[PDB]
Amino acid sequence: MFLQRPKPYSDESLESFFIRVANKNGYGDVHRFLEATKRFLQDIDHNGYQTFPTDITRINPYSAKNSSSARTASFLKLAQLTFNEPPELLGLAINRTNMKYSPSTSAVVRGAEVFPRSLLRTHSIPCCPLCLRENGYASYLWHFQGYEYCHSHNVPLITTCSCGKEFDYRVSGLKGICCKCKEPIEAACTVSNWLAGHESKPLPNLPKSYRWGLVHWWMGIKDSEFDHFSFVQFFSNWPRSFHSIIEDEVEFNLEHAVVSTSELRLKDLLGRLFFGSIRLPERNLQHNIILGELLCYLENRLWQDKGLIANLKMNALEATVMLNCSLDQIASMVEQRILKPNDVTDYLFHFGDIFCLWLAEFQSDEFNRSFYVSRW
Amino acid sequence: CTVSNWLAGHESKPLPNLPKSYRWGLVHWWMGIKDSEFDHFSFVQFFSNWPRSFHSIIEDEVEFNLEHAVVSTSELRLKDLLGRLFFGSIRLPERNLQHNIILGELLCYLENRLWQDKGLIANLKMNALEATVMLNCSLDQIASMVEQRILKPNDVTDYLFHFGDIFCLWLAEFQSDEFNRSFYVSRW
Amino acid sequence: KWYYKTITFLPELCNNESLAAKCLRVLHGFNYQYETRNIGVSFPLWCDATVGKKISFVSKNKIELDLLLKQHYFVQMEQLQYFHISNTVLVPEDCTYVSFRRCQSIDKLTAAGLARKIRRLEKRALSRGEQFDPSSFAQKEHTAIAHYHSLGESSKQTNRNFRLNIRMLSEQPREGNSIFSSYGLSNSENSFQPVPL
Amino acid sequence: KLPTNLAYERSIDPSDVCFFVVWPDDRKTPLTYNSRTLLGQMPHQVDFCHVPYGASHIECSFSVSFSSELRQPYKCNSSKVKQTLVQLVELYETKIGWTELATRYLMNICNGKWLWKNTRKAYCWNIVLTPWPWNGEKVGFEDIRTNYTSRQDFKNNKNWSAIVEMIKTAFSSTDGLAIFEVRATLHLPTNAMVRPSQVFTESRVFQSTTIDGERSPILGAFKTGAAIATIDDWYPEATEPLRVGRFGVHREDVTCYRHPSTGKDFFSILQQAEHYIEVLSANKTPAQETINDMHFLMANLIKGGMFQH
Repeated sequence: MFLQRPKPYSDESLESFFIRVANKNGYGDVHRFLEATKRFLQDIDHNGYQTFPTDITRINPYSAKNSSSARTASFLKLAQLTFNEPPELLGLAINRTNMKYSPSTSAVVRGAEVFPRSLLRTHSIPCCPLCLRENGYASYLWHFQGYEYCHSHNVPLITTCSCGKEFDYRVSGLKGICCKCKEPIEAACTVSNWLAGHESKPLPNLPKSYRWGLVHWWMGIKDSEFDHFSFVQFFSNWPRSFHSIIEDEVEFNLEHAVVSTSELRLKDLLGRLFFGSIRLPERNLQHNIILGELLCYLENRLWQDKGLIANLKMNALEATVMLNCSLDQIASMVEQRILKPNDVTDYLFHFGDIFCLWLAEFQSDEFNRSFYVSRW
Repeated sequence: CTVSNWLAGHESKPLPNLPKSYRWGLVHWWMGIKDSEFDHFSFVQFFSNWPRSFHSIIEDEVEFNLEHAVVSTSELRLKDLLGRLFFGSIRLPERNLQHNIILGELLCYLENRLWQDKGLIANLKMNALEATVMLNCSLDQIASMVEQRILKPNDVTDYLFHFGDIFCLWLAEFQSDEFNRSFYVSRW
Repeated sequence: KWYYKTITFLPELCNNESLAAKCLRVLHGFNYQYETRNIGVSFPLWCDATVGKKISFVSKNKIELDLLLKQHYFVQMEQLQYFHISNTVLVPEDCTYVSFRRCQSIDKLTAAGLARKIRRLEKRALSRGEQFDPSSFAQKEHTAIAHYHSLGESSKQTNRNFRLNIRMLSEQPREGNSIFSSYGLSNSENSFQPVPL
Repeated sequence: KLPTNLAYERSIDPSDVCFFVVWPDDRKTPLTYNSRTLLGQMPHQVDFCHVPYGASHIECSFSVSFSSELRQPYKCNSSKVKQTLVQLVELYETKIGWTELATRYLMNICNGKWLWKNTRKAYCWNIVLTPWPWNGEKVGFEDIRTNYTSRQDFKNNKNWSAIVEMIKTAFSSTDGLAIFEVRATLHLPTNAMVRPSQVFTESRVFQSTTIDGERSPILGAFKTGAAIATIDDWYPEATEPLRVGRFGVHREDVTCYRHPSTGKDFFSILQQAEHYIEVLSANKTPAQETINDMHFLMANLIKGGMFQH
């Protein structure tokens, strides 16, 4: 099976990639293309050709649960064996990972991008007619939540179909024609320029992983509705809005007190503020500004108000959430007394001892104390 | 003096640069392979004509330890096909593929010749501890890979797996934002 | 009136046939200089499995041996203790004179074998008679094959992959001054030499 | 729920396949193999079976017959469960008809699924059906590699609605029956090998029968019916079909899908049948965990077997 390569893009999905390959070879659809490549895959004695599907809505290597290894071996075989010149096929993979965010949402790698898993769309996806007729492709960005339309022309879509059903770019194809009418179909521009490298907003330049960690962390913790002036309001008043709401939360948790003064629990004070910052996903502190702000707000006020923040009652649980270790490693470090124990769910430590232990021993290559000092 | 402005960051010199958070790991690699002190003349001559005069060394290694293989041409574990230039170049100490091109070029070589010579490089019969050196794993993680059958066997230190499956399974469920295929599509 | 020595295989982690076969491969690497056809391979152990832990090449007159034993193969191999080339000991005359023949009937029992044979059988129907239908050369539908051992080598310039077989007859010590064909066995059939234990 | 006695009898029952060799002199002879007895020095068979030189093609033949034995249990201890089961099958054929299961079995007959690993390295194979009761000439399916690939492609044949309708009458009508004779032509390459079935021994001895003095390999009676029942594609997060057992067993990769922790095995689904006659007496039925469980239950009563404690 010899094929004809399409032009490689950096804003490309995989479904549209197979639609490109099917519609320059001469296939009327992609179902017959997928039948033909499965016949070619059993033609070459591959040990996993049984699970390679016939439908296009779950071609991706995260949809399968049992043969993702055979999935990516099939993608290596289609990359190295069946094109006249191999296009950018392996880089457009859409996978799962080892990595995971905080508190309980796991992560996925698309090229180099690291997204979470829960807010990944599993439903029908809209698109724009101008990037589908003038360009022709269909970007991978259309099924990430918080994105509506394109980079330049900036028109409002027809997202839902115009009778009550739902138009999809992978059901009827990339021809933009529905099956009832037979015709082809400023903070919004800020998120579309945000996703264009045209960064015109006081939220500065940013890498991808910590970007998506913060956006998904806000949309998962705060549980708000959808508006573009809303997320220009959250991120164009730094550092006023987040400092104001954490002062409101610390007044709310210091006014309402169920536990005693000697038994102040950390989670009952900062459960909605302290958890989801550290493993989002990794140990970078350049543009991961939430750890810089939180660690500075903890650093300038250790023993303020007769030692209130440094002396907190801990059940020795969240340490294994945040020290990047396991419980057996905790037991092996306690039995050699590297820190004073003044069981897993029993109270043994305080916040200041774990804080000094992080400042002393468990610093990684970048995640340390001296990369956020001049940011106040 | 070329090593002296290789440790300072003087970015006007013909020796191909790197970030200097890992030049000491490069020094440790050069002292570990040659089993001597950190030479300078052979260091510059080794990196003089990148990538001409080390890929010959890695291929002559994978052919040299196959001309005199102990057991046979099969049933052979992966060391004595890549034992010394493979186990001593991976962790230097962090594996960001933008800096450790020593890892990356041999791994691109062990990406593009898997299914040559009737699948020689594919079925290298190997154990489960290798994943904690290869697949960024622990042993209980591999046990959860085995009994739930994402990773299908054929004892912890016993030879039960193959290289092609454990490193294509790397491109499915263990790829991080550090150890990533996307850097190596414009080099070869 | 000549002698044997034991290249012993002792790494204590090895398969035996797959080292012995490439020892015979580099024996065939020798004797392209010209056809000095004077070597016997002489596997001194032969069980009902496991081609022996030894190999025992023979030479003729003490100097052609070390033209054979410097066969560009152990010089970069014997830096460490893996094999042991025994040092040129005149023979103790208490052994047994056994044979080593490649028999070519293990190789021609397979269905590919009689496929080649029937397609040869009217490749040379050029002594023109009445052609048969090949619908009656049905194979040996029950066969009791004896013991054998197989050595996995390949062709000398082409990429043709056969194997070669070894048996252990015992027969008639005194015969001639012991030439053979090229790589080492005793299926010459002009002088079928026993080469001892 | 689950009395002392409960047992069903199977609806589909196939027979042995027989292999023959056709010559250019326009005849056909049985296919024979050979053992070789491995001796020691001074026992285990090894069987080989290859296509003879100068032949033309292999013809395989068997016969399958669909019946109506699923509509009532062969045994039942109590007159409380049988009422539930007979109206379960009646509401299933009233609401959501017999055409999905019938097409999904007839696809596995018509493409050569019962040629287990015998169509790898093969040029073209052609399947001919002779149905009963029938009026007309035979039902041909030609060159299944490059002419028949999907469910829409079978339906564009002349004789397909009649075949699926006589299977529907067999599964529906009490005291009803359909019988198909199947023979399939394989054009294998020169000296290609043949893979029949193998006897259970705890190497590589074939299953055989005597056809007029010559022994021949068969490829099974129970094996070839485990290839018409590879229709299980309804388990949670499905990708690849299965033999319709009760515990979703995928053979080679040892693990079983549909473990009773997930609740998608036959007994956890069967013990909730009053919920299925609850939902199928309404006016809309969801195709995600209610149609996909009635399909599994009806495919698992056609298999048969005793559902006891």
